[PDB]
Amino acid sequence: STMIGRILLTVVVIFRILIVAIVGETVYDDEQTMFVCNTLQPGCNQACYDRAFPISHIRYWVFQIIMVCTPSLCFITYSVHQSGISRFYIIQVVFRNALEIGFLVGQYFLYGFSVPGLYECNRYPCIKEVECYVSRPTEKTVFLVFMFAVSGICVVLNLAELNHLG
Amino acid sequence: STMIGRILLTVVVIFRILIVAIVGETVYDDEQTMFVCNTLQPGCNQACYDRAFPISHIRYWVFQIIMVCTPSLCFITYSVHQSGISRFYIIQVVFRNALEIGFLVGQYFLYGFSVPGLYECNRYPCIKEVECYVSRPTEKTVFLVFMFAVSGICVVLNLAELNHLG
Amino acid sequence: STMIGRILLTVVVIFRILIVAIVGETVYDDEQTMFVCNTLQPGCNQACYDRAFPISHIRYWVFQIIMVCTPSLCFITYSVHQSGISRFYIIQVVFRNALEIGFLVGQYFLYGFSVPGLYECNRYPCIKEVECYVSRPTEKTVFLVFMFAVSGICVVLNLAELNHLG
Amino acid sequence: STMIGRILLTVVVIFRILIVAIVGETVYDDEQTMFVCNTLQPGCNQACYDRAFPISHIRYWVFQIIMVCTPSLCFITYSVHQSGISRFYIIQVVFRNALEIGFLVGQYFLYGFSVPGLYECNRYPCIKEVECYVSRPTEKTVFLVFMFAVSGICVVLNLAELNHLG
Amino acid sequence: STMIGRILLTVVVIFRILIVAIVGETVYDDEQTMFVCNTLQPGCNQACYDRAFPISHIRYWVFQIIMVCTPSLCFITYSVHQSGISRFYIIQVVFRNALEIGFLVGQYFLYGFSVPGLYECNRYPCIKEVECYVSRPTEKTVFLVFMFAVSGICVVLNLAELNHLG
Amino acid sequence: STMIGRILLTVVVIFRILIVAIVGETVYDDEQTMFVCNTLQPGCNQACYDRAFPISHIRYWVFQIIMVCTPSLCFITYSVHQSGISRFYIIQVVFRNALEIGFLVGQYFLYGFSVPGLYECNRYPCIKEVECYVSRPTEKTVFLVFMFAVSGICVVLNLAELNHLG
Amino acid sequence: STMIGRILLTVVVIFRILIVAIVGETVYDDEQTMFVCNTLQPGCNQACYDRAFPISHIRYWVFQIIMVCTPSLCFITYSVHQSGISRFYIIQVVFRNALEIGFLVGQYFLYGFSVPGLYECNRYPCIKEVECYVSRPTEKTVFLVFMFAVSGICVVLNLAELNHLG
Amino acid sequence: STMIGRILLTVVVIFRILIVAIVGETVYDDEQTMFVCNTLQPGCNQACYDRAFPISHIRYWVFQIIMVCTPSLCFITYSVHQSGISRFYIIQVVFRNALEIGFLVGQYFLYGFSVPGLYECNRYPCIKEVECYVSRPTEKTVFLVFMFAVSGICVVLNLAELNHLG
Amino acid sequence: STMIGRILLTVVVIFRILIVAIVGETVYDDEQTMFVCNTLQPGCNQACYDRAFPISHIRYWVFQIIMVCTPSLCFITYSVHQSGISRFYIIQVVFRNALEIGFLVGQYFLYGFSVPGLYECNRYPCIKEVECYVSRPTEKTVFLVFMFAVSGICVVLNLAELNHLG
Amino acid sequence: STMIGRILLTVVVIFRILIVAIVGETVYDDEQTMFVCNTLQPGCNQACYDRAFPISHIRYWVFQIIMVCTPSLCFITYSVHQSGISRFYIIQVVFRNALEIGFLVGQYFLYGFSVPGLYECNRYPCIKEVECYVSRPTEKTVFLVFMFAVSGICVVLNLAELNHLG
Amino acid sequence: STMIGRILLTVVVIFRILIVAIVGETVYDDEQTMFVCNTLQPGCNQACYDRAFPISHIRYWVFQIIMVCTPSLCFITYSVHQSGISRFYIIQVVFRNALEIGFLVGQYFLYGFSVPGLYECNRYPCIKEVECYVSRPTEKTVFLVFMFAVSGICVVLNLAELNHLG
Amino acid sequence: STMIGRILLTVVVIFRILIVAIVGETVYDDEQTMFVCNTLQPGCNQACYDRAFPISHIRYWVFQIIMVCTPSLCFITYSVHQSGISRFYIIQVVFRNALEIGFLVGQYFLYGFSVPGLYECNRYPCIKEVECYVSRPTEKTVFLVFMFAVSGICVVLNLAELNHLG
Repeated sequence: STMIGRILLTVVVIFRILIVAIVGETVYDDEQTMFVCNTLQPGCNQACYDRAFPISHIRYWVFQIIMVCTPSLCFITYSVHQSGISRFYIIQVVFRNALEIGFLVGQYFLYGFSVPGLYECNRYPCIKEVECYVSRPTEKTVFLVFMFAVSGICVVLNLAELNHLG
Repeated sequence: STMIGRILLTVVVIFRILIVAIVGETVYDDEQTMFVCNTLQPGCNQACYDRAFPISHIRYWVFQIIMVCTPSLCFITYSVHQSGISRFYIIQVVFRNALEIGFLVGQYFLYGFSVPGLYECNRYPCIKEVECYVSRPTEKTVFLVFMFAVSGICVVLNLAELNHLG
Repeated sequence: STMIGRILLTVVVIFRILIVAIVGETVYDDEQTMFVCNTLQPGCNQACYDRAFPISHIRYWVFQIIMVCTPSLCFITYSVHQSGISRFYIIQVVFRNALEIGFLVGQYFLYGFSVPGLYECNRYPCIKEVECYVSRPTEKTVFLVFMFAVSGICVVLNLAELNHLG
Repeated sequence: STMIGRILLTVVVIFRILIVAIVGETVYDDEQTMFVCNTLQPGCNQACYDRAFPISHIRYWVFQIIMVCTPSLCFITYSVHQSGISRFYIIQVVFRNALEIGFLVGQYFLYGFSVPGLYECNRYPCIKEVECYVSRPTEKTVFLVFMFAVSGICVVLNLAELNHLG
Repeated sequence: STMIGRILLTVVVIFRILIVAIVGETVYDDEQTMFVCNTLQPGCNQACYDRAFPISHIRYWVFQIIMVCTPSLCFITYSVHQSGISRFYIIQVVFRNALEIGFLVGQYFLYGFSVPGLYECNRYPCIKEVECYVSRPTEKTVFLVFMFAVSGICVVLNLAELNHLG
Repeated sequence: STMIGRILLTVVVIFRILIVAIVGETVYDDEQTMFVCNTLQPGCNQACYDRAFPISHIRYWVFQIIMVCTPSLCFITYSVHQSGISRFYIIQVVFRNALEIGFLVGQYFLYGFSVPGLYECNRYPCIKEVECYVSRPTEKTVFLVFMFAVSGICVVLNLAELNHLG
Repeated sequence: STMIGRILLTVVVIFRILIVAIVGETVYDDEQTMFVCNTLQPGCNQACYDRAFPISHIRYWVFQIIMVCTPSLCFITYSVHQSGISRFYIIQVVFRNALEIGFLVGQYFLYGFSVPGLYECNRYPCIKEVECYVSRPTEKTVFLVFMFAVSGICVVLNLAELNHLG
Repeated sequence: STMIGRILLTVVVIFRILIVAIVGETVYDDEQTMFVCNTLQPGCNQACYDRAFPISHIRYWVFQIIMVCTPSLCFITYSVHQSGISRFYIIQVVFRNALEIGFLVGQYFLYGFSVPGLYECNRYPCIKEVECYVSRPTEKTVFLVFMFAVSGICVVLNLAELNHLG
Repeated sequence: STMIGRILLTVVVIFRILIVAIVGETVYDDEQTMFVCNTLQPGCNQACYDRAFPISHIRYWVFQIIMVCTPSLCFITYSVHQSGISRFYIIQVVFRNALEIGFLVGQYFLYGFSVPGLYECNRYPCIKEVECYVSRPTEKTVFLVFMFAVSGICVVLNLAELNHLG
Repeated sequence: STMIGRILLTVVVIFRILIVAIVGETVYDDEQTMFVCNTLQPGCNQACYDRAFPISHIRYWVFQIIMVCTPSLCFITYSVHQSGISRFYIIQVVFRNALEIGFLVGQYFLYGFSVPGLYECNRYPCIKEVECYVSRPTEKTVFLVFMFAVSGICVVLNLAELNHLG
Repeated sequence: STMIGRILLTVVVIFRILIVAIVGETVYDDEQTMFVCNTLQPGCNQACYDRAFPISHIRYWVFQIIMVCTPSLCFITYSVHQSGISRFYIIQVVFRNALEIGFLVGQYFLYGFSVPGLYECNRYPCIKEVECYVSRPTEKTVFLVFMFAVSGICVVLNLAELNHLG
Repeated sequence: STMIGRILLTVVVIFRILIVAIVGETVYDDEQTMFVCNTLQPGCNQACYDRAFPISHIRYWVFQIIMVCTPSLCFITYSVHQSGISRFYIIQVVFRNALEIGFLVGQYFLYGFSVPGLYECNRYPCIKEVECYVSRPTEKTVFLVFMFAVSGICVVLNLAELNHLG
């Protein structure tokens, strides 16, 4: 039971990297160029896009992926110099668990579970409240849900091993 | 008869990967930029494109290709650690069969066998029903039919071997 | 006489791959963006481009190149497993000959020997018949003629060897 | 305590390179194309963009990264020829410390800690003072703060080792 | 004297390949998008660009480079199978000489020694004669002259060796 | 003193190549698309851009970099065949010195030390004199000054070694 | 009672003529120029204006005014020639009564009692049903109601005198 | 019976003059400004308007009205000089009859009984056949029918008197 | 005191007629053509102009002027037929007083004492509330105040005479 | 025979005045606003309209009409002062004859007998020769022919009387 | 001396009326349509025109002309009823003097002696201060100066007569 | 000889009034709307039209006509009061002569003898010198020459009579 867990953790990590690297840069390419508002005022589209989408999903996901692979690099650099290893193993396991839970919680608090098609804006230089329209909302919602599911799997597996050793 | 089946399965898989990777990203590049509707209302083109094309074909095909190669990676990671293999072989064969049938069925239910040149839309902010026009419909239909045929071949071959061992 | 034929066949194949891979993606890049019709009707440019150019030349050529290299991959996979070879050699030679003749015949029936500068269109939503204008017609005609010549050479050489063994 | 410092310095350097190389070229891609001013005068957008953003962040960061890796290349070229090493080690450590402090100080004096959404311009050919509007200000502020933090960590670590040897 | 000639021929060939591959694709990128004519007639820009620039320089140069390297590939494939070589050497030298002289002569007859800034057009659908304007003419003339000079050097060197053996 | 000079020459050369290759292609990408003149005359923007910027900086720098590495390739090809070397060393040193001084002098005579924001034009089809406006002038001036400084360093170092041997 | 009726009839007639002649030509001046529909189809505004407003109010009112003054002109021309008058008086009274009742009934059946601000159209070349927008609807409704009231007064008065003589 | 005929002829003539003079100049005011065709070709609207409407209705009606009042002016000028009258009366009656029949016949042959909403055009510079759209067709048809009816009445009355005297 | 009152009443009436007739038609000529709102929605300008200005000032003033002159016309028609006059004088005086007070009260309730430069609109098809801008507001306010003053003078004078006779 | 000639001359003169005064100002109203040329050059429409139509027909006709009525005014002013008349009669007859022949000859030499629909122009600032398009050509030709006919009648009649007295 | 003064006063009054009535309505016709500001903000042209030109010159002049003719109408109405005249003459002279001095003083305080070509504006919705441009400034200044001169003459003459009687 | 001079003076005056009143208002109607300059700068068309045409011809001619009829009005008002006349006759003759010579001299100094088709402008806000284009130049030159000729005739005639009396 603890034997297969490692194998699947390695497989889940690689699957996630491949999905982000190959297709996600091209779902988000037209995000601001196809964002449009009903107005004749210069500068309102810029302000409303910035308030609706402060950090794009794809940037957050690349950052998370890189930061959850840092403990391994540290351990690798140490072992290369070596040429108390078990204590290092323990500590890096602890750190990886913490980092992945933090990133999942932050995703829920920043973005939620859906991307709507309409947005209501009241930022200067817009006069009163205006209505704006988003590009490709259904595809972006599907990507969000898939990523939450994969990261949950990873959290479960790492807790499994943490509680297995104790 | 069971000897050549493996050889051709390997060849079919590689052929499919090459076709998707080299040309498909560039048939679909202008999908929304050349989609147009007869209207003066801001935001109708966005809503109508999202309702006509919820998930693009090329995204679905990349995802399917990656997911049908996961059992092999698991088996490979196990065997590398090894340095009951036959039971693992049996189980992974079962899983691959199931995954490919699911993906083919889903394709039929999501997209059908053709891409029409006209689309009729009734989503807010469009006033009543409007008519919209698609880019490159004949080429997209040809790609759809070819992909269904290749995946059918793969399903047949894997069932062949499953029933051969029994 | 049969000695040099193999050497030149290998050279012809590589030459064709290089020409298609390095320059052809950029002759065809502006095909629809620089296609224009004399009209004020929304959707006519889309319909007329699709009827004039159903499958682009570059897509057809990539597909042909990949499909004529499949018998070699099958033979290679077999020989790797081996670690009646001559019968396999015979059969794959037969198949390659057939495939290349089919592709050349199809090219002649789909495209002909020239690309004209004007096109006459009568598809809905266009009112009666309209006149449209093509991008880079002379360069596209030159590419067509060159490709027919190379494929003819390959057909001749493979028949040479087929009749040599008998 | 001095053992782990080297390991983490190597890890920090690699992390910074990866973040700059993979995502930063695409946050800044639309910087001038989505910069807009309220005016009908030809040439004002150009003058105001140049005065607001003299050197782009991404250019400065690439330059800094390359220049802080020069002492290592010199030491490497010397040691390759060798096939007083400790004196060379001392001097290159001194130089790296100096270079990183200079670059951090310059960042603070050139850019500060935020990117505002509005800009006020009074350069010819603009008539009196005009108001202009920036693209993606919140994301650019986040990137600035992250980079200052990483470079601070590196400064601390290198001073640690400098004072350790003495 | 015959010793250094081979060394410099190899160097000239590599220099030419590098210049064409690294920069030439980006001098010619805006050739049709920045070509403009004084007219209100739909389709005249297309017809006039095609008549002024039938085959672009960069396409001709890539083709020439690939075709002058074919005799070497044939000789290489033969020698690999070998594992009358001197006769093959003689014949391939003859062929290379002929091919390079043909390509230089064709360049002179197709393009000349300059690219003008204005062009005068009388092709349907243009009414009578119209005036059109070219992008980046001085840079294109400089590239033309440089390429003629390099190819001349290569012709001289290969004739040198041909007459040396006799 | 002559020992370190070689090490630093190698380091300077590599630094220059990296700066040109990684960032310079993207400072100059919008050079003509963001060049604008105050006029209603077709063709004036084209003529004025060509007269203001005959050869772009980035093209000149790529060419210089490639040409200053040619003596090394010749020497390398000779030594490979070898498997009076010192005479070849002497001559190639002489040639490299000459080439780098020529390129620096030409830079000063072609471009100077600054790029202005305004340009005054009197070329046909422009009526009398018109005023035009440049993109990103401050960044381009900074790049110019940096490149002059690096090439000066290289000139000094090579003269050092030339006078050292004598 | 019959004495004042004639005086007021003369006054009502003159009041109506003055109102139509002085102001009504300028309420209706922008009727088609400010009529607008949500569409990109050429010719839909024309078809929809013609179907919504077949005969303009002001034309109908001018025609009615002229036709109800014809019996008087006939009687006047007769009496001028005279230089059974009572029989002519009787007959012309009968005719005037009939004409004014017909015109009032026709007004009710053609136009009703209000002019709405929105109009729904389904005439060729419009695709399906479209929405259009009217100019100055409230003012036009007020004018309609006033005119119905005045004509009713006139009908009552003329019947009064008809029944008075008997 | 012949007594009233003169009275009504005078009344019919005056009624016709009033209708043409007061309202008809403003039904036809936007005839060419609101005529539109589906095309991008300069000059097609002009050619198609001229072919659809060679002489406007209002011009023809003004001309007819003036020419049918010429015999009276001649008779008046004669009688003023007088200060065989019956012979002049006879001849002028004959001439008036002839003129009014000619004008009615010409109206039928030039215009017919309706004005359609669509027009089909094939005149240079239009490419093949194009579709054009007319302004206010229903109102123009109503005016046509009314004018034919009035002129018929006048013809009948004048023949009445001609046959009465004999 | 009662002698001059009649003289001034006649003078006030004539002054008012002249001011309305000569200049007011040209202050109001561009009322809707220069009314503008900040929106991209078709039909909002029409709806907002109709809600802000239901009946134009100039129409109301022409109507009032005509209706306050009706009692005089009735009295005149009676006296012409005459060829109890004092009772008719009494009654018409009463009616004129009433009519002028009603019109002044209505002006105050319909329009007030000022015309603002901004207007806030929330009528369909406008999305939420929009801001619109008026033409020539200061001149229109001046005209309003002047007209209220003149009508007040007339009211005072007519009451004077009414109370004088008693 | 000489009796009726005077009567008809008076009638012809009045007919001509009425036709010019009532309708001709409105055939020519859009002469320059609907004149269009195929070009993008500023100022070409102005130059080409001025060269095609130097003096408009309607101006020439008004001038002619006024100048042919001058002898009568002189005679009238003389006779009014009188309160050798026959000599004045003779001289004024001579002058009127001469003036009308001159004006008819000038019409033929200035305008001819038709107005074409196309015009070919080669005036600065137009580049080479351009094609332009005229408004309402058929109606203008009809007006020309009618006016020539009327003036011919007048010439004949005045010569009649001149030769009658002798 | 007092005899001619009356004659010239009558002549001056008539001259002024003719100049205002015949030409001034057409100098001012394009006042707002040719007023333009350098801005992209909706509503700024309206606000700036209203602040620069609160009451147009031509309106003020018509009003003044009508108000200075009121004393004469009162005197005329009195004298007509008459069918102490000298006292009425005295009083009306006093009133006319006062009215004309008031109007001249007001002109100086409202408009001054010139109309400039540029105007500087800072009214909402304009962002900060903007520059605007006026139509026909020189002609408007000439009209202003002429009108001041004429009114001064009238003031002088009326004071002359006032002091003459005493 | 002095008898006819008066008759012709009266005729010349009336002819001039008729020509100015009937046609000149419509040659000049599009003077600024069809004036165009080659520029993208806001406000340059306004400044250049004002500098090229400070006072329009038609305004100057109306003013001159009114001012040369003032002496007659004075004489008429005097003679009406009369109900030394010869002295008044003498003085008014003197004044008329002077006024007409002044107006002719001023015309020559203000306008000359031609109106050119091109105009060269250097007024702010135009950048350096720009080229502008005039409407209807040939017709305006013809009108100028005709008016100079008529006024010369009048000058000659009035001097004739002045010298006749002496």
